[PDB]
This record gives sequence, structure tokens and C-alpha cells, in this order.
Amino acid sequence: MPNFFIDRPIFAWVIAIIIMLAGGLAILKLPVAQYPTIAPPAVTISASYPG
Amino acid sequence: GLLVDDAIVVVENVERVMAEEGLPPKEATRKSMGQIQGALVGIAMVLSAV
Amino acid sequence: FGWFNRMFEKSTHHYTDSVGGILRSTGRYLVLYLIIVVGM
Amino acid sequence: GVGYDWTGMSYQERLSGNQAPSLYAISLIVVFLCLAALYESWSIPFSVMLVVPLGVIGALLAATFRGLTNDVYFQVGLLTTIGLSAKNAILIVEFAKDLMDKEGKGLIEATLDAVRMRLRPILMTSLAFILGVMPLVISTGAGSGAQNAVGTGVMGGMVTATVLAIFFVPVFFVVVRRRFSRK
Repeated sequence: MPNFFIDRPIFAWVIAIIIMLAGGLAILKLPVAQYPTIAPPAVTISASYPG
Repeated sequence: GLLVDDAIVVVENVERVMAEEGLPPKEATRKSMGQIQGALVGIAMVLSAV
Repeated sequence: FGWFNRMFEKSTHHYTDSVGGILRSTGRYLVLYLIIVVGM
Repeated sequence: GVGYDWTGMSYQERLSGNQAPSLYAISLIVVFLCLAALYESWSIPFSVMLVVPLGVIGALLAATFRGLTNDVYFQVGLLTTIGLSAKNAILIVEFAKDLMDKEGKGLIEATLDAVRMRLRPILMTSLAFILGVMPLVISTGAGSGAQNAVGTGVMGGMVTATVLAIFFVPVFFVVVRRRFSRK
């Protein structure tokens, strides 16, 4: 339960800074793109019997 | 160092508290803790970040 | 003991007193630390 | 038609993640907020952080007196001190504030028994360490050189920060909340 932190608004403000500092740094190392790995993977065998 | 120091601080600060009495062991340590334990955790919080 | 045990912390009060000589006369002592910063 | 490229070690130069005084600024910030968190203030943090240097000043000596370099080994035993000196400094400023916040003193009567209370301990730690990091400092021969590098920088960065916080960490505490409470 809260109530703690009301007597301690610095310790509470501190959490809210770290959580914000953590991610954000994350935003500058997290891979970007449209979709993640979505489609089932496939393997293809290629043969050739000329003629 | 880091490991020993942690015990040194939960013995020194529980020895000097035989200079708030003359004999007692059990409450001596217990009055060290509560009024030391809260900061022994805040260290590991700071040292991690180091 | 009286010359071996007490011998030890007998430098604590002399030490305690070295804090009775901190920034007491005028405002100038945070200059010695700042030499140690430029000291690295 | 003639070109070039970098290989081996010269490939691993132009990549390595993200430097150091950048990942040490994020340590600075993060150490601060932690102390602020503990001490309940923006002001009292600057009391324990202003320690940091007291240990590295001795490390950058001995590491300059013996041949030694700025190794990995140097830094590890340089973060071990830059951390340990801050620790027992969090323990003078702790006593000081509480032996005052929950006691009722101040000006000097705060910093009073604090720096007095935290002494018999410190002098234990720093001598618990040194003697014991001692052997590492001049090592026999077998794989020695790496022991020497841990050693002649922790010990030499320990005695420098043992009798340096012991007098200086009381001072920061004073004209830090004396100065940081609005002037």
C-alpha cells in the first residue's frame, strides 16, 4: 500500500525518474521495423536435372 | 572488502551499543537493526548503480 | 590492558578535535579538496 | 582500381557498443537519485558523492609510482574503492542526519558524534582490506603480474581514501545543506 511516499515524496519521485531513465535509453538500442518475426519459416530444396 | 564491511557494520554498531548499557546482547543488536538495516539496503542500491 | 587496549581509540578524541578546527576562523577550506580534484 | 579494408583487430576498433564517460554519466545520475531517494532530499546527495575523488587520487598514484597502467584490473579495484568510500560516507551522513532529525541537534552537534561514531569501524574495514590485499601487491611469480595490477592500486587507492574521507566527508556535509537550503 502507498501512504508511505506521501511522507517521502522524493523517494517516490526517484522511482518515477529511474523507470524513465531506464527505458528511453532502451529507445536508443531497441531494434526497429514494421513487423516482428511473423510468418512461419520455410526451407527450400533446389535440384537440377538438366535437359 | 564489500562483503566483510557489511558484517563489520553489523558488529561495530552493535558493540558501541554496550556503551548504552553495561551487559545486554539481544536488544543491543536489535536496536542496531531497524536503525541501521534501512540504510544497509540503500547501499546495495547505490553500489549496483556503480 | 591499560597501555595496549585503551592505547588504540586514544586517537579518536584528538581526531574529534580536528573537526573543532574545521572552517572555524573564516570561510576558506573547500579549496584544499578542490586541489585534490585537479589533483587527478 | 586499388582499394583496401580493415580486418582483425582493426575491425573491432570501429565498433564496441557505447564508450565510457557516457556510461559513467548514467551512473552519476543514478547514484544521485538513489541518495536523494534515501535522504529524502536533492541536497544531502552532494555530501556523499563529493567523496568519489578521495580514493582515485591514491589509485592514480602507485599506478603512477609502480609501472602499472589503466588496465581492466586497475578499474575494478578502482570501482571497489569509489564504491566503498561512498558507502561508509553514506554512514556518517546517515548518523549525522538522524542523530539530528530524530535526535535534535544540528550545525556541528549533528556532524558531531557521526564522524566520531564512524571511525572505529572504517579503520577496521580499510585495514581488514589492505592487510589481505597485501600479498597480491607484491606477488610471488606464477601469474603474478595480474595480481600486482589488482593490488598496487586498491591498497594505494585505499589508504588515500581512508584518512581522506575521515576528515573531508564531514565538511561536504556541512556547507552542502548549510549552502543548499537557500542562501
